[PDB]
Amino acid sequence: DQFRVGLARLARGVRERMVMGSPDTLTPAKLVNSRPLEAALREFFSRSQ
Amino acid sequence: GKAQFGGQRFGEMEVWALEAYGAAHTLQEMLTIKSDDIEGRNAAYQAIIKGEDVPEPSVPESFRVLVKELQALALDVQTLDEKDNPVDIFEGLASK
Amino acid sequence: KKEVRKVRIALASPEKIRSWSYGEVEKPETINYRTLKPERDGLFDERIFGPIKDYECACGKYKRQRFEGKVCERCGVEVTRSIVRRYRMGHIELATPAAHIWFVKDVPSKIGTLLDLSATELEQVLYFNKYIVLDPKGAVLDGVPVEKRQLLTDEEYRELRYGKQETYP
Amino acid sequence: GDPPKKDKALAYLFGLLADPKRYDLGEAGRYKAEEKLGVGLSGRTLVR
Amino acid sequence: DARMGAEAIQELLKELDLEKLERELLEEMKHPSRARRAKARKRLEVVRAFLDSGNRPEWMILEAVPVLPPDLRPMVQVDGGRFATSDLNDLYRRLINRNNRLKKLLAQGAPEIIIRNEKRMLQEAVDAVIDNGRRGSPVTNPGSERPLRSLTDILSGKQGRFRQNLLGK
Amino acid sequence: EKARDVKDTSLRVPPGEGGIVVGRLRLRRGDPGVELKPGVREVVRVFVA
Amino acid sequence: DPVRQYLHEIGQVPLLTLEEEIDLARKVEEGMEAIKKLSEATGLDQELIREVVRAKILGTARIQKIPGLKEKPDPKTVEEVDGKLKSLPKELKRYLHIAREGEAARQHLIEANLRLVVSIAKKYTGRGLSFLDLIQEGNQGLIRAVEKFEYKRRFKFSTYATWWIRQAINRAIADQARTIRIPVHMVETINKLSRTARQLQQELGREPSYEEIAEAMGPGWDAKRVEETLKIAQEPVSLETPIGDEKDSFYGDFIPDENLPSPVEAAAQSLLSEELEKALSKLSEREAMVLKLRKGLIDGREHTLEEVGAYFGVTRERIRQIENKALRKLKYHESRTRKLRDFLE
Amino acid sequence: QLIHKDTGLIKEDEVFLGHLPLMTEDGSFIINGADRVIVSQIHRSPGV
DNA sequence: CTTGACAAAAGTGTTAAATTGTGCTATACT
DNA sequence: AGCACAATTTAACACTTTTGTCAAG
Ligand SMILES: [Zn+2]
Repeated sequence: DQFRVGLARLARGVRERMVMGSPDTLTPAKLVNSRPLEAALREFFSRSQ
Repeated sequence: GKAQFGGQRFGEMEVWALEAYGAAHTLQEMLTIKSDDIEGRNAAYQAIIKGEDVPEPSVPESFRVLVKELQALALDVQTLDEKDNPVDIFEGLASK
Repeated sequence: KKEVRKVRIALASPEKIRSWSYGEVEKPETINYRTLKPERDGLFDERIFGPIKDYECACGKYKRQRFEGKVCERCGVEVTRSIVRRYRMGHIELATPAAHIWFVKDVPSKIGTLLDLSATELEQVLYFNKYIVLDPKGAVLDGVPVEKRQLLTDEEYRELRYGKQETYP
Repeated sequence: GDPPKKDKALAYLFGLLADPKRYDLGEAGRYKAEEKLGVGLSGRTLVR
Repeated sequence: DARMGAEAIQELLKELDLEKLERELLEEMKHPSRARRAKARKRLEVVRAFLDSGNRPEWMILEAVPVLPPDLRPMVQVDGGRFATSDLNDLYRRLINRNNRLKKLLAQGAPEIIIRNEKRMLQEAVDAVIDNGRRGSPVTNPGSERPLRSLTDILSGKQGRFRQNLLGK
Repeated sequence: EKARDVKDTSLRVPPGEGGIVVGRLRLRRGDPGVELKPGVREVVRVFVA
Repeated sequence: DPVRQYLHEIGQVPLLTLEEEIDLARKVEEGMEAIKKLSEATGLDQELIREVVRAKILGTARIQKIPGLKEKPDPKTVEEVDGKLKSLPKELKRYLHIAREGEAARQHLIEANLRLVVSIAKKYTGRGLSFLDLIQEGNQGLIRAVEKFEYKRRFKFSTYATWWIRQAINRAIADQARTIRIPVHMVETINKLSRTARQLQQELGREPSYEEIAEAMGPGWDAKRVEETLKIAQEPVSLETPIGDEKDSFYGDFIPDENLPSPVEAAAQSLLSEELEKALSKLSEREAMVLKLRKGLIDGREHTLEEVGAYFGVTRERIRQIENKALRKLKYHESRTRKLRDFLE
Repeated sequence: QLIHKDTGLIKEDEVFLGHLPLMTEDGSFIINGADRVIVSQIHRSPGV
């Protein structure tokens, strides 16, 4: 569940990163960030009741 | 807590107990010297070290924090006297 | 010196606030990112609230109990106990006057009871939704003359103020 | 909050109900609701 | 002259003659109808309170904003080198940014729309400092859903300056 | 006695607690297998049974 | 909701067609050049007459009385320059009117492009600064973009504007977002660091080490420097941060006070001063006086050598020998009583 | 895999995501060098 | 109690390095 | 994003005064 939440935030990050830079050539490496899912899972494991 | 080398919390219910007994100076020490009062606890420890009876405290010092906090809310807090006159609990401090 | 047998609470006038004030905090910093000293006009500033060290000013010119109460000529730090930072209060002079949210939001709203304004309409005024009429100046709206205390939205304000026009493409 | 646009209404209310991603009704809920109301359901969505 | 906001309210409150309203509400009070009577009563109660208090109603609209001493809202590093600070510091800070931004925007000659918006943000900032969360969503530190704790929250609550730190220790 | 430079920060076992030393752990930075948070040189941990 | 309020408020004022845009820009520039020509007329500065005209435009009495309690007097320095500009022939007059109209055009242009700014600020969230703050910084950047714009270049104003709004919002993150003040340079530095770290974390499949990230940063970058910048980058912690599942505890009230003397410490200092005072009294009067002149036991300051020699009328060397002797006598009596052998920490 | 609809550009390319904690044999995880456990939650089943 | 001779410590005035603050960029973009 | 330049702070450094001490009176 939390994984898919973080995945949604990552989806939004991807969506923000498309409309700028060079829409012609972009590798998925530049399009994707670790922190949304990383911090989602981190938050769930450390914090959640 | 113990880990912090802490003192025991004296609750409101315990205050009610002391009041029910009618012990004024015990409750006074609890509320001033033995808890947060700076000059009170200092002069007290001094007195016991020198073998005196501990003096009478003045300012709990959390109450002064309460006063200045109330003033931060733009509420004028005046501590008066027997005859309706200003008594400054901050001694030459915030007087300006 | 004297006993305190009485404690009162009242509204502090702006003048009283300024009287309490040792100075205004202009700059919204806390401390320098490295030196960790209070910033010039910042919230933790010593030039108003007092020194971090007892009798020691910021620059370190006047160093002792010998000098007392004398303001240092560079930092402007008063030589005194470092405890005054708990007592001495600052202030922020506001450009446009604002309302204390207590007398607004309180269950029997006080300013609303005084001026005879409902919580709703007063909420609309204070948060700048609808203008209110202090001086009508013989103005009229929809056949009925506008009087004091009356609330108008942006449209009607602009209408009775700047006039009414129609643009046709 | 936003002006009553038609396409905004379409997209929003598609994301509210008909969206399989945004709206996922439990497989157990799918099954149970299917065997309670006396009907059947294609997907996990309230509407299609 | 139709003004929107705390300025206008302040002006009305200053214009108020409490003696006029005193006599007038006293007369309004003996009206046979019960509703009008009781309403006039509560109104006259606030009015009389202001009368024998000596306090002026316009004080409820704040010009100068009192700033709490640094040691009361401390900022200090701990073991590990990392810092720590009160929420009141951040609240005060944001109030300062908005107040200064508006301060330079007024002198700028900026249009009425921007001025109005920043002024509204200023009211909500002052209120966020006084009592946070009562009006609209509580202002929280970015990335955290934990509401910032204001002066009102310092005084009241089970953990308030009274219950936790005063009536018990 | 020369007033000297550095002061003593040493870790001393809390009151009410005491025992024998079994485990010894030293993680120093600039050494393999360990990444320590910024600003911190080394962490030293002691097991006491 | 304030956001709804402002968004609707700017929703009221419509957009501007190319005609309107060009015309407004034209009228603005005409206004400015009119101000310059008026500067050649009465011989006063541009911003002077400009701010006067504004004072006649964007409000009557409200521009003067509250940009702080003190600026330029209403009946005096405003009205006299007003009346001085009033007393000119026809051309300078029509140029006065033109200037005013220019100012108004500036205002409207600002509004439509406030809609623009709202879009841009909508792009920038996540900051460490709230939405409306972003909007307002962007709006100032907008007034800025309006001022320096040139329509003669035949470019749509939107682009030039966008750059300025963006830079203004970045000025916001630099000047605002962190509780502690971190100036622009290290902000950009930290940003580059984090960005690169993300990149090579994507490449390597794991987080880097200070060495490899420093090498990836280019020349002048080592482990200590990236560690230091990262040490600056970290934010303070809220004192009200909850501790444990308990609702009765904060983080801040677990912080001790080392600034304030403990009762044991005050008593310690007291006993030290007293015992030292009594251990001093067995000395000769002069040597004791000299010692307490050296220590700061009198005025708190430190009286050197020559000063003591000047006060007692003797040479400084004598003072030196005196204090040494005193020290050793105290060595004896203290070697006896062992009252002051403590306080050695 | 990343694609372009209009271009027909196919750049597939692998990527990273993050770090995922693994459950031990006893059934507990380890977070920041501390053994922790995730308790099962009880709510009402989906459906109507 | 004294004096003169000396270097180490603490001062005092001009400079270099790095440090911080401010402004600017133009396909269009609301 | 990032650079460039002005204004500014720090640390840099070269030569001065006194402050502490040594030795011998
Ligand atoms: Zn000073």
